[PDB]
Amino acid sequence: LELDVHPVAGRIGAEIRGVKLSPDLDAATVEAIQAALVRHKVIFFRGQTHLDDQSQEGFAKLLGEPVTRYLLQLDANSWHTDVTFVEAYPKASILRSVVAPASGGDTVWANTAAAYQELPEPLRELADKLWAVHSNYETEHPVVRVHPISGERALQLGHFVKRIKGYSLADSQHLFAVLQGHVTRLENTVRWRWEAGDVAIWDNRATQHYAVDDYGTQPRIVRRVTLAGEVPVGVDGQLSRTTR
Amino acid sequence: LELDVHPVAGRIGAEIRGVKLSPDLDAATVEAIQAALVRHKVIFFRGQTHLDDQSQEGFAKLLGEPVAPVVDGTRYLLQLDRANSWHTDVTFVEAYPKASILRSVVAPASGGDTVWANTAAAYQELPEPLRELADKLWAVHSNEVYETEHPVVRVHPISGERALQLGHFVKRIKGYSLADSQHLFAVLQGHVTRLENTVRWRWEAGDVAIWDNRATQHYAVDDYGTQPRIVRRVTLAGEVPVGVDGQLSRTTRK
Amino acid sequence: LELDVHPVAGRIGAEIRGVKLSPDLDAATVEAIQAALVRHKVIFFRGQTHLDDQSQEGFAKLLGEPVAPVVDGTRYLLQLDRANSWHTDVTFVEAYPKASILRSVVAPASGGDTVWANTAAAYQELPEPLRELADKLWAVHSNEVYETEHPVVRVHPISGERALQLGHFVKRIKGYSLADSQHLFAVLQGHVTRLENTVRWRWEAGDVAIWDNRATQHYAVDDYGTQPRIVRRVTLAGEVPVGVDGQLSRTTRK
Amino acid sequence: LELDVHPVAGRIGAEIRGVKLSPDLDAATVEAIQAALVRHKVIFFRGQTHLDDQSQEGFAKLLGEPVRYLLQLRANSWHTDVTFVEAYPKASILRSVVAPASGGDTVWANTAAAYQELPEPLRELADKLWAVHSNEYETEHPVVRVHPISGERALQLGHFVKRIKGYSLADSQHLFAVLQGHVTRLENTVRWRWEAGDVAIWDNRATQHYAVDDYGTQPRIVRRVTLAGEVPVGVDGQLSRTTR
Repeated sequence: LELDVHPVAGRIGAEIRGVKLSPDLDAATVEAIQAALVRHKVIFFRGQTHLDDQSQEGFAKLLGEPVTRYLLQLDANSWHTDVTFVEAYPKASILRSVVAPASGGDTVWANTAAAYQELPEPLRELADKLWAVHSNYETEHPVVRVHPISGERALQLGHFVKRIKGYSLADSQHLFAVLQGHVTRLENTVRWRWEAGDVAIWDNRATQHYAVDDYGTQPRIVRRVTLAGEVPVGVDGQLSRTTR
Repeated sequence: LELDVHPVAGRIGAEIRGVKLSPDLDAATVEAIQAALVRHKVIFFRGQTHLDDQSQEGFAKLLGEPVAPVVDGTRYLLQLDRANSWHTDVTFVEAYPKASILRSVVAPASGGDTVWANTAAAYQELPEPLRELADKLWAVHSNEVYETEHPVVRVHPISGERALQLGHFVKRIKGYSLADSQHLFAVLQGHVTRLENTVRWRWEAGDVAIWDNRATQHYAVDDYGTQPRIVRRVTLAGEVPVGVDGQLSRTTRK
Repeated sequence: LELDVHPVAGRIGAEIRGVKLSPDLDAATVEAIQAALVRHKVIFFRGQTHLDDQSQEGFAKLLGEPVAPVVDGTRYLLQLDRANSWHTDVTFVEAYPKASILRSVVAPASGGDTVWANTAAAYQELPEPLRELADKLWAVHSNEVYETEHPVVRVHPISGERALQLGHFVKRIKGYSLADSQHLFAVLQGHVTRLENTVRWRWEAGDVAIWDNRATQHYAVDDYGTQPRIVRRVTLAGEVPVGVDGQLSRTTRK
Repeated sequence: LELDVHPVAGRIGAEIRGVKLSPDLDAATVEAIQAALVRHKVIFFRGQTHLDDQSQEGFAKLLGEPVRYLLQLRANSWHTDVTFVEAYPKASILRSVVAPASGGDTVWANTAAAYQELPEPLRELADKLWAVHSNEYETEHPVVRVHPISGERALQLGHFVKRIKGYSLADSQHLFAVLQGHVTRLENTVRWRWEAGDVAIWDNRATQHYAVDDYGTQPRIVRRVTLAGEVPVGVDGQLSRTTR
């Protein structure tokens, strides 16, 4: 099954046309959506005007287990992967624009698997050995996660990182600045300008995102379903572990 | 005259609809365009499929004086066929351009974007003591062989808005050690490129952008691989910058 | 009264010879020691082999009011037997110590040094616009619970010299993003620890140092492994810092 | 032969007593001086007031080949000597002729100890880095040199480094900042206060140094002989190479 997929930026993001999202999508459509999500890291559906609160939730249950029963309304300008201070953080979110500012209000995502790939090989080999502590709860995650479906390595960082384990504070900051800098390099990101009825889904195992705060008092209301994720595995097979 | 103007991001960038760019635009149109440009810092016109190389150049001349290997059949049009680094144009010279008019000829199907940053918004958001420090700094800008000394804060000649004048041609902040110069540059430049002070544009063939080089930096995203990307540009001559205390930039080397 | 004073480094530190420290020092001697301390920021007395726990404490009371597990047979003496990180003492509180008197009891045969930095010299060497910025900054100090807000520039209550108040208890500079706070800290702290503003002392048993905590930071070098190192300290109570515009530090969490 | 050696700081520097330096020192004394130099990285001889200019040079020829050879000497910046050339000096012999009454110190850092204290994943990365050194002559040196006598690995950095080969400018700055910051960590250094007639000898393969500029116009006069060094060898046995 080939969806009508239109890549947005060169290294991340794709709009999918010709699909009306709903709890009744057939199994091939869902699988092609999951494939497009792994490949493109964030995917977009425009004009989902029919998709009410109940129908977003039931569509979401097709893609994983949610963490109306699960639909949250949000009425975050710092780069982060979702809830990484816990051990088995979300694998994905499904996010629908309900009220969109006439100007401003964008969201940006970064492709943390492309960020990992572009490091020189000695620097990839360092990153493969690093562990960081993430805090709001404190959890230790490998800096490099091996994705459980695609096997792609991705950098696991963002603003919940409190420090890189086994380094002085100064060295931790330098190493984080280098690796996080590759994440948010413009070439690894896609920025989306929302219209009401847009839906984005991203793979939280291989992205970070950032909500641009440039819209002043213009109202902005989005509704989110989050899907439950797995314990990260590092390159040498070790798993993340909550410590506090 | 009120053009049909649609802001793109909340602090920079606006698309103008209903205007077919050409050498024959009337005075009110040209003046409303010049006003939108100062206000929004970079403006966009889509669907300019009629606008060829001669017509782009003639349109340009309505906005200022084009600056002199050019596209055949023109005197000022440059073709660009990579610049993924934030900068204001040609700031290693003293009176660097005030604007460019850039047309998309061939646009990658994915990738290829250009991002602009509002250096006036970036200056305004600094805490007061930091604005006061920025008001005093001078930097040396270089193409490395030209070196020019500009104030870090330029008072815009039309709007009087103050804007940070930094970007990749900055060689160092005059009067500081190297380490101090890098930290201070990193602070001020980081406000320029903060997402909130930027707009990103995804080009389609026939798009034209015009930006105020006195109050922006830009960056071309190199994420498109071997997909052909071809744009053509006319640059307009600008003035010698004036700093907050009235002093002027000055070239110091060749 | 002129003491036998011998500068150690160009910009900080002096050994004073011909003085046996004790609780019985006359007023002229004590006054000349206090002036030496203000002037040189840390002073050194070697060969104080007669100076035991009680007599260190009695000598200390001639300089100020010691601040309240102490060494047995004393009220205020603290034994240290590691802090290899630049700091001014106890700056997470409001009226932090003005001085410490530190005696070497057991000194490693190799390693074990202490280094002090002159934060008054560090302030004076900054370019004027940067001193003007520092004169306006405030920082939050924390023990990692007490949080206190101090001006970055303290006007010394005896000499009037301005000095940077920073070091490892700084949590952040008030009014700035985190990245900006980091850069600004790094610049100003970097002038503090520039080698030319420091003096390093290699201890022998019976050495005593006294330093002016209002105008220094210090760092104990941890290069001596398991060689025993034992020093004993009396700390003297300080005043509430006053900034350049006369405002006072203030505790904000206790 | 055991010389009378008194270590100065915990991890570098030793004063050697009871030796009058001259061109006539015997083979056992020379060899025990060479061994002390390798072990402690910089060594000091005080009270060498007999030692004039010709005598300094003749003493130096016992340690290696000078590059007729005494230079009279501001360099307040951390560096290893002449690293912009391929076979930079292995050592210098420096005598204080006039010494400021206060100020005028020199500091040395042990780049072998600085390498060893890095966490193992970071040593493994440093083992793979090359840097370009320039007198703006440009030479490419491994960031880690294997010492040709002791086999100790040492960081080869300092102010002559223009960039770390293969990295963007930002990454090069960060990685240099981490590795050079270990070099200049106080624990890895020794600061010497000079008296007229003091002689220092340092192993320029495993140190950097810095002349403190805190003495104003007090006259300071030092005289130096420099000894020829070998082409550096990296951990995988590759040799440095001049490129410009």
